[PDB]
Amino acid sequence: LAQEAHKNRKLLEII
Amino acid sequence: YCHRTTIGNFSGPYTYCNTTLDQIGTCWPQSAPGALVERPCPEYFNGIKYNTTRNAYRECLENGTWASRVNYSHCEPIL
Repeated sequence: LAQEAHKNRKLLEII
Repeated sequence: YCHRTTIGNFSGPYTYCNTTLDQIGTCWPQSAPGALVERPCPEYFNGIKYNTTRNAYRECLENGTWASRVNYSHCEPIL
């Protein structure tokens, strides 16, 4: 969560 | 082909947007030009956030195709 949401969303900008 | 064999009748581009995939795996179903196709992004990629008030507004082109890029950056933690 604390450091996962970032990578999660970081993969969203690729969309 | 996102729906696969069980997609339905017909199968052509024409003036309608059809099943489209995405990097994260966001499967966008059939649609058409000038159609605001919104959907809540899968932020729960582990177990974060406990409210979720963001959306993914992916509108289709006017010619009959999907838009250039979708606004998925609106997704953020629960702060």
